[PDB]
Amino acid sequence: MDPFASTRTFNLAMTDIGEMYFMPPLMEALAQRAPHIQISTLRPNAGNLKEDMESGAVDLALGLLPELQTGFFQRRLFRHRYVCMFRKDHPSAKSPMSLKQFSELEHVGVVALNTGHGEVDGLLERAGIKRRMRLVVPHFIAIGPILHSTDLIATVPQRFAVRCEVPFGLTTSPHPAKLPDIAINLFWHAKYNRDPGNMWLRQLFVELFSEA
Amino acid sequence: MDPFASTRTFNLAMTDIGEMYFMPPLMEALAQRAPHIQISTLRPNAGNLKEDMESGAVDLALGLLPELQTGFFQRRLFRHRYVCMFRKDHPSAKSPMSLKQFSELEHVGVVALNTGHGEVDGLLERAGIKRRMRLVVPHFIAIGPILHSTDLIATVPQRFAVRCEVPFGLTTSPHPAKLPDIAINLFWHAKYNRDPGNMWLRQLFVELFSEA
Repeated sequence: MDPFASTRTFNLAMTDIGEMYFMPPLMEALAQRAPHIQISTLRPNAGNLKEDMESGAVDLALGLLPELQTGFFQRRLFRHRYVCMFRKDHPSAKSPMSLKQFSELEHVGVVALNTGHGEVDGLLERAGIKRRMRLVVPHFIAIGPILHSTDLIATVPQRFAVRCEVPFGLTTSPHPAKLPDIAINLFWHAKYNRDPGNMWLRQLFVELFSEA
Repeated sequence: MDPFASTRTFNLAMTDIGEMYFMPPLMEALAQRAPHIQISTLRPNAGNLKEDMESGAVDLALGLLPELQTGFFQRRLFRHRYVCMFRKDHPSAKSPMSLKQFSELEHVGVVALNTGHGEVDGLLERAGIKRRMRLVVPHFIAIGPILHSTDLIATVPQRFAVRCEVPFGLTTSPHPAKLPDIAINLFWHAKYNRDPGNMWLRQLFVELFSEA
């Protein structure tokens, strides 16, 4: 039972935000504790996630994922809030940003289609908040770069924000609208509940990322 | 149109790499030249781009895009060389990297399905090059943060690399294997060659982005 030995390949399912948050420190720990195992990832959208996890082709899934209900074990890692993001020298955006200012400024939206993060557009729209979306993008990769050279502002998850704040010189403010908490859970299928390798790996996840 | 007064939505097609490189400077320009139009973007490997572009649902596409052939126009904007990338304080990694060292080190791979960045997997593999892949990922979002935290190296488009260097503490090296250059093209359908709106934006792409 000494990890350094293993030469296994784990398949991990996560969103783009996930990958960017989870992966850098997972790779650190793997380098000193199990430097011979191989990780590959993939978007939950891409497949029958359910079917893939059942037939063992996907060892673990990170994220929000409501569909994963019966036959899946679940473990809570952290809750995070939607947060308002803009560059650090933004000439007008205040912290805490007010609900009025949040209407007047120009935004970049992220569609985040079929994720938890796509709830956002609709909840705002329904609170009566029409944002001037000068830019709409399908995913998050660009927000750092865009916000950095522009006066736009984005609605973003707090753990994404904290990744982007030093690299791109941005700041955060609590979100002036009422948005739900997004809860990042870890999922495995019942069959791999007592698989030594699986347990080990998820134990690692909970150690690095569990806020308890 | 009156670019300033215009109110039009442009639908644009690009890879996550494209978004990252094109979007910031583009927004910075629309701010001054056309502050009331809305850009929306999407990926090429979704919907039916050929049919959508012909339809009018998609106004322009950027990237390699071989399938777009008749009825579609193009214009080369630039060719980027692939390059080698790793964190500034890396122990082994040296610039210029030896082909031998490139194999001794561990990599993170981007699969990047149906982009010109898919040929890499095989190009290198068919050139008789073996590389130890500790991590494999569907796209680029996490590439910068991963290299920052670890000792992995990556095979990446030079332009991605310059956008990454300073935020994530990274340096590059001419790639020590024979890889080709990769052409990024501005595309559009024949129905919209003479469209005043489409023309104007295309011309703005040519202005901001063309190596010539």
